[PDB]
Amino acid sequence: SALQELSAPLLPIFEKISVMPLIGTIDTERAKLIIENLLIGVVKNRSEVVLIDITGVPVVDTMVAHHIIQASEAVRLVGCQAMLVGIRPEQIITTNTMKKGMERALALTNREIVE
Amino acid sequence: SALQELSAPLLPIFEKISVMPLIGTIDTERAKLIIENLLIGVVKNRSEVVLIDITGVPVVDTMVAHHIIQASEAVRLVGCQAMLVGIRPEQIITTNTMKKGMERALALTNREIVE
Amino acid sequence: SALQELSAPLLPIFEKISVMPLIGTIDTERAKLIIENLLIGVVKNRSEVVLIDITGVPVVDTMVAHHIIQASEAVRLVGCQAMLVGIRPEQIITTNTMKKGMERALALTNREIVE
Amino acid sequence: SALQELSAPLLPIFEKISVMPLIGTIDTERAKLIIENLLIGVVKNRSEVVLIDITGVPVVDTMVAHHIIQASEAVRLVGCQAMLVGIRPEQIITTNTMKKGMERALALTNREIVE
Amino acid sequence: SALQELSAPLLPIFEKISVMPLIGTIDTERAKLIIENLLIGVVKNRSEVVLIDITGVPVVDTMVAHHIIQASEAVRLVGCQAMLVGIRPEQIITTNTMKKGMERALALTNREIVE
Amino acid sequence: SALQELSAPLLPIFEKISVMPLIGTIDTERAKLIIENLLIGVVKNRSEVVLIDITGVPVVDTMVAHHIIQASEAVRLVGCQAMLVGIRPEQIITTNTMKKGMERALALTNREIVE
Amino acid sequence: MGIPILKLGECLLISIQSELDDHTAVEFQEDLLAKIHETSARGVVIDITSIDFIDSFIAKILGDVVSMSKLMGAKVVVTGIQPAVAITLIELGITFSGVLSAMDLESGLEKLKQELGE
Amino acid sequence: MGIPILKLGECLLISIQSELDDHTAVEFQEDLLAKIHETSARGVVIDITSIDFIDSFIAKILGDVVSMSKLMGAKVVVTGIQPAVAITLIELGITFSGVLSAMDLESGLEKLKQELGE
Amino acid sequence: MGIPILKLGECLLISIQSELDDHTAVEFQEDLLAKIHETSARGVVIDITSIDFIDSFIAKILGDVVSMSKLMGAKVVVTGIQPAVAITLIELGITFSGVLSAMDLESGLEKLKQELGE
Amino acid sequence: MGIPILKLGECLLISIQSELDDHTAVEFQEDLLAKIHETSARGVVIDITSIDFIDSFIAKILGDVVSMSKLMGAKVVVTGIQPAVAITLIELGITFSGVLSAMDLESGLEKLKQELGE
Repeated sequence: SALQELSAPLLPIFEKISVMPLIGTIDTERAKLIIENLLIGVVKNRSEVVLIDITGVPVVDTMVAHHIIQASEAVRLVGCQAMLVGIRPEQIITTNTMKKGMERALALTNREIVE
Repeated sequence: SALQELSAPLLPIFEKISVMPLIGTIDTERAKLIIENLLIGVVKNRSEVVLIDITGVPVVDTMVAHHIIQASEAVRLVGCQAMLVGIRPEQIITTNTMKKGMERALALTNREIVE
Repeated sequence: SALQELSAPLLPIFEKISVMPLIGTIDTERAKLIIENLLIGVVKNRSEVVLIDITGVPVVDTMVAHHIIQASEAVRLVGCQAMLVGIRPEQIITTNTMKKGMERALALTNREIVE
Repeated sequence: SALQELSAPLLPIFEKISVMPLIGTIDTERAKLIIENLLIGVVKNRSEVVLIDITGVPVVDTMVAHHIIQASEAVRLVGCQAMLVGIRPEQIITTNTMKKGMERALALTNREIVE
Repeated sequence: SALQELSAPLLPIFEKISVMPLIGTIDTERAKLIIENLLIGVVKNRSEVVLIDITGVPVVDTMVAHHIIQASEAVRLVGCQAMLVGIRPEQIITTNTMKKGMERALALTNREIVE
Repeated sequence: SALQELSAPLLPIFEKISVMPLIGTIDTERAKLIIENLLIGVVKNRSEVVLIDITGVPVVDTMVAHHIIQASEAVRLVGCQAMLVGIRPEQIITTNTMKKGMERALALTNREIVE
Repeated sequence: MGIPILKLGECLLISIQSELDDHTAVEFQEDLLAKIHETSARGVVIDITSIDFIDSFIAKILGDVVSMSKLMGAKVVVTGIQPAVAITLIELGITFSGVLSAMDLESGLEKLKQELGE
Repeated sequence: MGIPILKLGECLLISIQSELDDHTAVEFQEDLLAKIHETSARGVVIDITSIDFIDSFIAKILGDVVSMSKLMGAKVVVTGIQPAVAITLIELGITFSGVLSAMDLESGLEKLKQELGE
Repeated sequence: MGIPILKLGECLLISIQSELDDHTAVEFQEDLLAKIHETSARGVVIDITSIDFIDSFIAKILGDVVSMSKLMGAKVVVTGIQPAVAITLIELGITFSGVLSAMDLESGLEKLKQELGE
Repeated sequence: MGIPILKLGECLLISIQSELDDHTAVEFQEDLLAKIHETSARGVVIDITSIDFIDSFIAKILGDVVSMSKLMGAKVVVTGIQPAVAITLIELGITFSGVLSAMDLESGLEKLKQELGE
């Protein structure tokens, strides 16, 4: 009931937002700040792949995306949709898709992969 | 609302189950095998680290761990609780934490993260 | 009374069962699992060096050897007595004593004593 | 309940003390010295990490932390508490955690665990 | 109709079975176990490539085929027929042809034939 | 009983002769020349070890060695008996035991035993 | 007339389009096990991606040849199980252990060519 | 009186006479367990070459003394089984599975160097 | 419904059983090109081993699906042509050049992977 | 019954518990020499650790079995001699020299390990 998302796959700590884009979801601002200082996440991700659309909430979503840079580092909006970004009122670092968004995530903490 | 997660870095698939202990959530069995052939996903984690507590039917949860064995590669029940494994007489390979849950599933597809 | 004396010398976890021949201590299943995931316990030992003539406690003391397979990595019964193994009315990995069972426990998690 | 603990990690003997702040320490004063000629124990660790507090018997605890120095070798106190140390009337090597005390035992017998 | 022939290329012992599909021919079950401690072959074969079919001996041919693992170890069945196991009531390591049955039975005893 | 025996190892296919000692068993020549153009026909062992005895027809069994030479590669009379060859009222490559007949048969096809 | 079975280099690639009943299932069962002795083979790749519904009287026939071919002398792999048919397989309950299935016919031939005859 | 155990290079070498009765076999099986505590053994080579016939309920106990030692902390091997007893008693529905039976005592310790001694 | 497609690492395959009319082929001719749109391809391998007689209009169709599949990008291999189809019936008004025929489906791949895709 | 024997890697082990007299020795010595014929042995390890007492007539048998089997063609190590038997019953009343005694069976087989080359 009173929950949005949390995770911890690695030192990066990512999130997931399904479609509930109302102003009463101030908890997805707070929960990504609550879990942040407890277990140390340098990189974070967003993954708003399935969301149409944002009406009047970039103030509680992406204006507070600066507030994680002062917390730790690197907000990364993974795949804002096509109709989502029509006219913006209001920078940051973003990407296209999670499989290639996490590629530059470990490149910021100076780690790679090996086959 | 009634849907959990589907996105991947394309060799594994992560997944997260928050607290929903009811048999009417058959979609975590239904809408999981749907996504397993919509991409080419290999061994995937469950991560039920916050789930208290399934009492009557884990047959919807421990027989779906055999559904993925024949449709794709294996499945890791990442991070069970202490109450959840109270008396379970009714195998499959589990882990303890989502960070080391990713390691011994990545060592099946022969890759790691070293620098 | 209210004591079982568990802690963690290495990354594995020691545990000593002294003379406690009673069915009232179900808590050696309960209070071990709570302190199992309280820290990172990969493998652990049992070390029942002298507890001889214990009855149906295997309905606890073998299902507790199945929960550590789920919540963590494997578990090792250390040094059963002569009359204890004679009680087989009805797998798991065992050893002879706690100075060699701990050594093969480190052989699983890929460490050895040097010099 | 006339029993506390014993062990054997092949050179030393780690030992555990759950809380018993009485004159019942004449067991662990005596029953721990008799293990020292039952096997070749060089080091032993006391590990009173769970004990609050010591009322009037550290005189019993300092003789048993000096009998071993003239029996074999290297007694050490592992993990005293803030409330436990309160007034010192009266040296002896100590450590902080149960994990790191075991390593410097091998540093006094010229060993270290790597692979 | 005297018996069934057996000899050896000194590590394995071959065998041939012609059309004898009746339970009164237990001589292939008795005089085959007799030769095993006579000369100590390790692997052995059956080579029932020419037999159609089996009705009366469903288990007793495979019961003894599990019961040279008691003394050899395991036999390898060579060349079952499509009619032979087209239907049956219900393990056994098998091959297809003697030129491949011999070439992999040597690999279980770590020998080879190279130009 | 329209059979004598048969088998089929890799390139040197061989044959077996049990106790069927009469002129009315000329099938062991007739069924044998058919297999020489059923596959490639390099050296072939007779192995008439379980036979006591034959006096009537050596014209069938010894002149057939100069029947397979003109059709294919040569043969080896393996394991003549003791008093079978005592009757010689009236050459060819031969040996004494089946296990060492292959030791020189594979030399004529450029194969030797490795490890 | 029948289910089209071809062969590849030391492997068999049987593909299933659709069926009629158990009579076509026993006719296909007689087809594959005869062909694997009509020639030589070591690996069967069963393709069932085009089937969305299987009756319990049919899954035992695909429970037969997935285990009658192992005793015959060749390892088997049943690639590409649809998610609709995969529910009623274990809702029935029959473990496909030793089968090591895959997702698609390209990746199905990756493991089988690797495992036997590298 | 009894059936002895001799230590030989961190292995045990039980050699049995012609004992065909369960009430002696239960009287015997204490000696296997009461020795393996005192000598820190790792593999016990039970030699049963000098036994011709066995009773059925012995094999429900001697078929469980594998699970005596395998839970005690040492592997066990059953060497030198007669061809008669494997066809008059073992074909009965007892459940020998994973016992690692050798052939003769020469090949026993050669296999039991491959559990201790590289 | 009898003509499968079992694409194998950008290289398709085609099995063809016994046909009886050209009404089958017109439903089939669209199905091959509809697959080569859905996936990338480098060479399709048509196998016509199971055909002993051919309608003259069907030879116009099988002579066309070469040139329907050349323009899409992929090459073709008409492998395993029988004698009696080939000897006196493919002497009709064909212009078979650049066709890269083969002998059997195993060697038919390695006459294509030797040329394209590798 | 009797006193057993056991082949072990071109050597020969034998265990002995408390036997009675020279009749129990001649039923033993005729069963030791008869099976050192059959096995092509080179060293017999007479484990006699489990012995309470030895009569004076056995001292002219086990003090001469080392003169028996030496002439047969194999060395003998009398290993595991108790203190009570050794003092006054293997005393200065016999011709005890050149017997190659040992202490325990692991050091016994270690000695005869270095008579078969290694």
